[PDB]
Amino acid sequence: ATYAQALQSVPETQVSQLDNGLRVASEQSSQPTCTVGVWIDAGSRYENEKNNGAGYFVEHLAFKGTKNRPGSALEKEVESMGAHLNAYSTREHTAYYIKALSKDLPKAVELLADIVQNCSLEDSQIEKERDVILQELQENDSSMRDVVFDYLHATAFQGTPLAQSVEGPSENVRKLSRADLTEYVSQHYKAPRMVLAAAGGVEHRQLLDLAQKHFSSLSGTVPAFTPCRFTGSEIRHRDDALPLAHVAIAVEGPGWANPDNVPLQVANAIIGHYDSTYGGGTHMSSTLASVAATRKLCQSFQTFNICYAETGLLGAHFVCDNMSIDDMMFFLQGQWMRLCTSATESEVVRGKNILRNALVSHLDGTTPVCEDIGRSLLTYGRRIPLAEWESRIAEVDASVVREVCSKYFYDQCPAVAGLGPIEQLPDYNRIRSGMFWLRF
Amino acid sequence: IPFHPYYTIKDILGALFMMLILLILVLFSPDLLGDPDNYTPANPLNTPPHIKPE
Repeated sequence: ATYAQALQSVPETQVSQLDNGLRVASEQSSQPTCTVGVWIDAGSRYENEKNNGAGYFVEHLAFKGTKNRPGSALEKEVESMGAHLNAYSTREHTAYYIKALSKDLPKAVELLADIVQNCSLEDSQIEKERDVILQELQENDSSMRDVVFDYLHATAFQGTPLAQSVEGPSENVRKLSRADLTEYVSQHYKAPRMVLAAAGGVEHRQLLDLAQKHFSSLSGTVPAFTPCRFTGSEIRHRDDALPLAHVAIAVEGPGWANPDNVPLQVANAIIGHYDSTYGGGTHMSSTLASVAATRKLCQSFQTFNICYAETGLLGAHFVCDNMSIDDMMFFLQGQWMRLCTSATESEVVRGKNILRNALVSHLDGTTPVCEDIGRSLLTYGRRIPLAEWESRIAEVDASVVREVCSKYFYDQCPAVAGLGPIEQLPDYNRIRSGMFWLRF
Repeated sequence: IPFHPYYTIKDILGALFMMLILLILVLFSPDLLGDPDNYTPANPLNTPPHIKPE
């Protein structure tokens, strides 16, 4: 194959639906292991200030027992077959999945339906998980990146439910009752909002029969989603006891289904990423990475394209000592401007190659493919094939990158989060002025 | 706070207000703060009735 025949030879995601509206999607291989999961259109952005944290609490109680499998029994079953049960929650999505052997798919599927359908939500377990969730909140406080991105979401989407954190404030953790959680599950764990994905040695017809045997009870065939205003704003938490400062800056980027995402991702690949444990250092094609390695300006920087249904965070996060924040801002915004006005074809080619490599390398293993299927059916209503992603990347050039980075970056108000010894984090007006060029 | 955006613009506003007062003087009462006797050429023989500095 020539990577054009290899893309054309990738197995096809097969999608069906139950009468209740539960979608069933699978990518089959010849591997002897599979990943099967449920992805739900439920998150913190669906929570208000009183219920905020309920979804994380329900994820916490997910494996602690159902009416059929009390307490540890479920875990025992999973552990007794060599399978791995995992879960996660975001501001928009929730997922419960099993990594099992291909011959364990029936039981795995059964284990999932029970988990999403019949969680006990027992009050004793609710108190134990209350204690656990409080300790995990204090554990999350120690992670400067998690805090700085929660801050970025809180100031960018202030007044909206997208500013909410996934876990909610600790006061809600202490106040959430069983009635709160049962209401959350009854309003958000619905078949039309769920996707049963499976990647690996899984036949779609057999998975569909399993879903019709285990999920057909679910809601047949309503509060959901209001848009979230973006705000140019800054939140600076100064703690000079912290050794390194974290700075996250983002403009309003596109939502999930916007084609602008493909050129913008290309542009982010042009800026790239860095940390001080890199081989390439000063020789890196990314200008910011080479300046950061030559001057030791930062410990790391990453570009990001966070997407929600209708908006997102397009920007960069960097970590540096107190005396270099300013420099890190100057060279980062400059790169943004250099892309808006003078993108240049060869680095667009490099960024396109980086994006194709990221997309292909990410989908390695049954679990990434299962997540791709579930999250893709939630965000696009479809699994976009890699051949299509390649078609969209192939139609990117320096004119396209210049135009889209102009549309999203140039002369736009960013949202800014600073955490730590951030006295040298530039004043908001100085950053905002760094978002345009007078020469241009 | 950094000097540039805040006190450059504030100092520019202050300079414009100062220019307003100065130009009101120059264009509407040029001789308000001066003395008519300096429109008379110096006469070492005659002294002014009042000799005040500025």
